[PDB]
Amino acid sequence: NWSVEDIVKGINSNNLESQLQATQAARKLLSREKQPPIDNIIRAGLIPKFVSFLGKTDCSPIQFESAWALTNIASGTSEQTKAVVDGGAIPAFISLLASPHAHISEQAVWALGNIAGDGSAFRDLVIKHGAIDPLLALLAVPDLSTLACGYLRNLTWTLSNLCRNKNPAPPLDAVEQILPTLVRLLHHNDPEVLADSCWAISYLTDGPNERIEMVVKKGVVPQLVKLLGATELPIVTPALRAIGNIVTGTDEQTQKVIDAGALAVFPSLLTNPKTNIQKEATWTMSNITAGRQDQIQQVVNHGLVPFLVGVLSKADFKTQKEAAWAITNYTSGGTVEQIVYLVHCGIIEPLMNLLSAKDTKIIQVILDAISNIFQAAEKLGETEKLSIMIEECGGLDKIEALQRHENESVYKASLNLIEKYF
Amino acid sequence: SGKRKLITSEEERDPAKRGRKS
Repeated sequence: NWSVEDIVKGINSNNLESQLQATQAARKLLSREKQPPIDNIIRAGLIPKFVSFLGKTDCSPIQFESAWALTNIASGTSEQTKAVVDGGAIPAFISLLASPHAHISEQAVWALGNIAGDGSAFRDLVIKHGAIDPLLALLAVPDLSTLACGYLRNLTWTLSNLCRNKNPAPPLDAVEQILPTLVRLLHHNDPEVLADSCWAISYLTDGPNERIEMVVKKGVVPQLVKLLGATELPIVTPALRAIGNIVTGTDEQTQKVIDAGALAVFPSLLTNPKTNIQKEATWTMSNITAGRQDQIQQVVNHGLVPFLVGVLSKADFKTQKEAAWAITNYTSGGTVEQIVYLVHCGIIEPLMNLLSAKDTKIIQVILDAISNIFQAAEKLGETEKLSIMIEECGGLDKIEALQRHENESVYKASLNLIEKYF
Repeated sequence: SGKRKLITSEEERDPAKRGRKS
């Protein structure tokens, strides 16, 4: 490649063709895989010149080369992205969204995605400069299938970055403006478009329940459930995240997920070979079992209690923690008959085995579940049968030893259990 | 009251930015 000093000499020549050759040389240097010299390019003072080249309508090659060079600077650290914004790039890129040249409008989409992807402040600044209307205009075609694949994938990714990040979440009016286009992308048949649309929906549903409501009222839950069954892990992962976020909301929002048939996919998700899928599927189950008794009953009817026994018995420890929460929520909210059923499915032994975990939070969760199950047994007059079960599979020794445990809540709750039922 | 919203850390999240290599 060229040296930075030679690039600087060409860019400072005031000869447009020399500037174009040098900008292309910078693009190629910034495109190399190992440590592109972003900081050297910034320190040479080239960003303002690249931003001025974005405006050269009569020289579309230098618009493209500078757009690509700035895209790659903005793909770096926050300080590097800030150098691009400080150079005036945001309005210049928004102006290029109108370019008659698809490869230039695409590169402007890409650069704005990196700028907005830096964090909430630059996301909101891109929105304030008016990026959403011209971005959405690029997708205002009757059938997305007429657009080139790579172009559509870059637009979907940039829109997903306008949905991303919190503190604050994106402006409500901006979300309302984007959502109809995002729902169209969520029904497109390209796996990368589907994955990034699913990620965008997942960001929009991670937050207060009013944000969940805005998404669920667009009718996306059935499509998310379809995507939960996809064979591509890059689609299943964000589809499950979005479903998981939705069931953190109201009981009615959770019911939409159940009504769409989500629970029928969970035998597969709760045994998926990818640890993170098992983990987030068990997290999802734990928020469903925090639901109404009729929602717990659907978990039962779908045969999922054995699957929860299974993940509590053997899984990565983070998944086992989510399983313990699922059991504590189930026993907190469930009917006596639902809790009897949980014991008949075999929960006691794997619950007791996890009391050996060197993790204070999961111990507290498990002791809470045990107390809830004892309260069910009191209503049936069967606390003795339960005490026997817990002792025979080694649980009494562990609870007895947790009396001498450091944490406050642990030794309290464990003392209580022994005093009342042992 | 038992709902638990998503918690993530920085290492589990994947980058929001993408450079163009070719």
